[PDB]
Amino acid sequence: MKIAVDAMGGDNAPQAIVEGVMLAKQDFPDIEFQLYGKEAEIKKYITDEKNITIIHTDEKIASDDEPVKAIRRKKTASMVLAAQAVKNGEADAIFSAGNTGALLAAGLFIVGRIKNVERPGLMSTLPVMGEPDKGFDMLDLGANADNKPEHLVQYAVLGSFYAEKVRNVQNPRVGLLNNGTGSELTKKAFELLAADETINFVGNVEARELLNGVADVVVTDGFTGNAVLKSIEGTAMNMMSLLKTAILSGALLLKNALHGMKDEMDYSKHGGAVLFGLKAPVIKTHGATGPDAVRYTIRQIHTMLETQVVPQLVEYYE
Amino acid sequence: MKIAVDAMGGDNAPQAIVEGVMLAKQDFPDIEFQLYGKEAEIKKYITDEKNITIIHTDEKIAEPVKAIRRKKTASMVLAAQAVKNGEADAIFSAGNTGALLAAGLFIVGRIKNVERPGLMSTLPVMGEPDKGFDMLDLGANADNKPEHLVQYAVLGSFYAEKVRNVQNPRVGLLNNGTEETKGSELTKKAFELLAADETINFVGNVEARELLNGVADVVVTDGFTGNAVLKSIEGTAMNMMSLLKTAILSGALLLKNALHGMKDEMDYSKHGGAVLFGLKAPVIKTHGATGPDAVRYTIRQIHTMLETQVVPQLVEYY
Repeated sequence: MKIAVDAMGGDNAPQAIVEGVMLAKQDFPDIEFQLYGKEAEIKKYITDEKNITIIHTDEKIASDDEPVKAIRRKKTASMVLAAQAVKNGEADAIFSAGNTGALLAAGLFIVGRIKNVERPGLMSTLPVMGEPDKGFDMLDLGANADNKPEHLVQYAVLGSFYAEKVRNVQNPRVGLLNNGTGSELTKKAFELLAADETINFVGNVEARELLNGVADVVVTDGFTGNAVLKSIEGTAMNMMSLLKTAILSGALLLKNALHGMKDEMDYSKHGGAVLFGLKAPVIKTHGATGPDAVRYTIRQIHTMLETQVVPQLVEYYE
Repeated sequence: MKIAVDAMGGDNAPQAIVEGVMLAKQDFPDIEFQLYGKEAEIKKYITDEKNITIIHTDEKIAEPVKAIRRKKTASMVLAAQAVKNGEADAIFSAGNTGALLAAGLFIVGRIKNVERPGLMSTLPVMGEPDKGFDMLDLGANADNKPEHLVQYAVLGSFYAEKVRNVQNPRVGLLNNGTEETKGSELTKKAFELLAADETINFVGNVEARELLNGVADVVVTDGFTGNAVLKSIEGTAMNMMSLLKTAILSGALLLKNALHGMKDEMDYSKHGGAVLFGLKAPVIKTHGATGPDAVRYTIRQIHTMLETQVVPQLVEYY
């Protein structure tokens, strides 16, 4: 087991990335990590050198170079090197808390997509209210800005594989995000999904209930998925802000309420966003990650590697 | 000024609808109301008979379009028909959204040269109870063209400027990022069209995470995305509220004040119902769970639309 790590991506990188690896080393004593970045800045945070190699580079993907030209031209950016390592068979998986668009490009043009999957999907395990050991997979969360009916069908297939093999959800319920109990897209996707007996399709799901466990896998196009996810996050943060302001004004019940709301909404506990439908595990850790979300990303990677979920996808399609 | 009222639509109808009209008659003693529905039910809640006509029918809408061209006697259709016939200036209903959408489109009719009417609501801005932002389409349509979003920007600007007194209203395009480039096929072309239109204060791309924070006065989107965004916001807000409600019911006062303040920030029906906008007369959808308050705010909104002549100014424009 070997993981290539973009050490330079993230608001708190390289510190948060390295420290998150330090913690994950304790979870997983035999994983070897390759840390791609400027070694001087990385070394400052290394606490134990075992199963660590540093690959030095002074290049990193900028805020903001355009993603496909940066991937094709900045050949030594830390993220590019990490992805190339995976492509080469030098590593088994890559994660970055860096720019999402760049990682998508690296995923498409360096890691490669599984043949017969035209459009990989950005997928996260999201919150089920009251259920800390449950979640639901939703995709596409933003790999694509346009989708066709056939993409959403393969999202159901991809999402089900992950929910079942990685999260142990047997015969997972697949719902289609729609505008009632739809568009030309969702109309056609519904018909294809209802016709496939190998998918446990549960019909249309409503955005109002997404956080209440209506399906194990929710399928949508990348534009709607992006807008829904960020709508959920923006509303949650705005509700939490209201509490913070009252707290910053008996106060203990209110601090506990805020803490509990943060916990319910803390879905990076389940890992990062999988760029799923690619030839190896590639994860987008959220950009404001500290060490914990890095550590949860590595746990998710460990599970994907140990369950061989990507190689099974490959033999399924390829 | 005559308003046609669907007395039968809504959870709490007709109690809540007539109680709403009773209050509105005190705000506006010279508006005449026609209350469509069965009179034995309607009369029970009349508390002053001045300026109230009842049009009896025992039929009410339980398929939208089919049930509209068929049930010529249903309370909603009669009310919608009356404004068509020129017997009433405006119509509202707390009944089914689809049927009111059908009734608005097919009976009231669209302003000529507006392609698709857009469902529009003034939505919250955090910390600012005298401010809002108009968003459309929130679900009249499940598919849209780039040119429809240009119209939505104009319609929204007229409403924000003439009805809500917002000068030179900022128009934002809901998009998947801030860059011009950046977007689905629909939003790439809409961005270009909106930036060329000299009628509008186009402010560029707005992101869904920040919608509640006053980033624009008018936010423009397709009906599928707008429905998903709106319902995502509501579903998230209600879930946060449930977390507080469970804490309360288990310093308890600081919690119920927090819950109450949260409900107040999200209580956007105080600005009126959802406008079926781009139609030939004011037609508004009052929320299904309405009491007398949201009916009364609906009446105030139509009073303002009529007084400001917003529909006439949109005909002129087109």
